[PDB]
Amino acid sequence: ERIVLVDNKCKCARITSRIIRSSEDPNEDIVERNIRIIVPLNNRENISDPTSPLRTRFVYHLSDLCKETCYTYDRNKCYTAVVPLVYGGETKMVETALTPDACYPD
Amino acid sequence: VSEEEWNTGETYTCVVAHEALPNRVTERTVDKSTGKPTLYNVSLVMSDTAGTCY
Amino acid sequence: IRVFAIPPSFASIFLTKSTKLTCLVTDLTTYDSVTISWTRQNGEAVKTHTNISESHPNATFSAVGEASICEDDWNSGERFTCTVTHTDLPSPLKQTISRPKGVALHRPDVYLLPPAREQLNLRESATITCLVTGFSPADVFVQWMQRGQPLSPEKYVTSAPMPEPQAPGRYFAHSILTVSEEEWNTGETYTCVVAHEALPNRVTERTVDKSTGKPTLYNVSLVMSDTAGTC
Ligand SMILES: *[C@@H]1O[C@H](CO)[C@@H](O[C@@H]2O[C@H](CO)[C@@H](O)[C@H](O)[C@H]2NC(C)=O)[C@H](O)[C@H]1NC(C)=O
Ligand SMILES: *[C@@H]1O[C@H](CO)[C@@H](O)[C@H](O)[C@H]1NC(C)=O
Ligand SMILES: *[C@@H]1O[C@H](CO)[C@@H](O)[C@H](O)[C@H]1NC(C)=O
Ligand SMILES: *[C@@H]1O[C@H](CO)[C@@H](O)[C@H](O)[C@H]1NC(C)=O
Ligand SMILES: *[C@@H]1O[C@H](CO)[C@@H](O)[C@H](O)[C@H]1NC(C)=O
Repeated sequence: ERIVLVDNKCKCARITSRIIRSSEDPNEDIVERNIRIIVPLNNRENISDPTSPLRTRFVYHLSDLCKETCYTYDRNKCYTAVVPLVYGGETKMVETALTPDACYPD
Repeated sequence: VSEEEWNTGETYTCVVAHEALPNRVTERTVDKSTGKPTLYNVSLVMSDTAGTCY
Repeated sequence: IRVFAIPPSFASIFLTKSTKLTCLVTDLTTYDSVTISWTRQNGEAVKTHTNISESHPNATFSAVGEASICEDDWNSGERFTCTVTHTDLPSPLKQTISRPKGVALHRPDVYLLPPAREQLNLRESATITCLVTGFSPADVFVQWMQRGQPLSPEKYVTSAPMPEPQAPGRYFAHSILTVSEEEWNTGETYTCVVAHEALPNRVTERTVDKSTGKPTLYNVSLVMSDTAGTC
């Protein structure tokens, strides 16, 4: 019976405007919008940049996500950044894997 | 429309037709799910599990 | 007069995009009589010693072998033998090195731990340990960074892989970096990288600062606006 209005994965939100029938008598049925949000509490400010500050503030204006300052890594998407590496004095760029679990070659 | 028909979840669209439109026609819909809500049990979970959504 | 054949470290395989074999002999008199040929499993020898570097502070002889071989050829399991004909050695010896057969591939889960609260209370130094757990093959490569600036190789010291008690196939590695507690108290981010085969693109990184390593306080300012937001 749930109608999942929004499932934005950056600003994790699961607004479900599920209708609930009231008791045995209809015509007073209640409508409820369950904004289930999972604040990460640990993700960095610029989530793709690990060296950025920590998120001490989480704005969830529901108007924007109904229709970006990304917070939570999406399952399918891979967030990564280049890293410097030194082995014998050579500084070689290479891509990283900030979410290795979902970033296997597929 | 009937009272009991609106009581159930049947959505309607009042497609209008105007000249000054990009697609030349506008469709907007509503239903009981789009109406005034009463209850909001936002769980707003707070977890140290940060990277993965849900 | 000891000569050892060094198996190809994955650091050279990936970052330099080449395979180099070094069968170096040290603590021997200089006669320049070394004839090093990296004979393969087949009769053909891929390459001989090149760029011999005798110059050292101790003035002892030092001949280093080289073998530029295909990475796929390495993965095929072909073995290579280094032979030394120096008169110091009583007889020539061949050092066969082979790519291990049937090694399982498992992701190197990288966990970065902050210095203990008590250690910071010491107000003298703080040690950050990057733990690499559950990886196969045993070979692994770890480096350290701070806000995009790699640290000196001496500042961070890593441990040789040892078997994982619960998973005999897997291994674990241990790398520790030390910094002044003021640097840690500043909140400077420290990032640890792990270069290993099992990873998708062979490199993963994790970072930690004062505010995320078992922090005492969670300062949240959660704000929601336009709760209704019908659409
Ligand atoms: C900081 O956030 C910005 C977006 O707000 C991003 O910066 C760019 O992200 C793209 C995405 O692939 C990269 O190709 C660019 O290289 C990034 N910019 C620069 C200057 O490198 C990114 O999420 C964060 N920036 C960095 C450097 O990680
Ligand atoms: C919302 O209220 C109902 C009772 O009408 C209750 O059963 C439910 O647990 C509440 N939601 C919460 C606590 O998230
Ligand atoms: C919100 O309330 C409904 C009752 O209609 C309940 O079924 C639902 O589980 C509640 N939300 C959560 C997250 O439990
Ligand atoms: C606690 O939170 C409030 C408001 O969110 C803020 O004003 C205050 O500075 C915070 N205190 C600490 C110690 O973070
Ligand atoms: C804590 O959060 C509040 C509200 O965002 C902010 O004003 C304050 O500066 C923060 N303090 C710290 C130490 O992060």
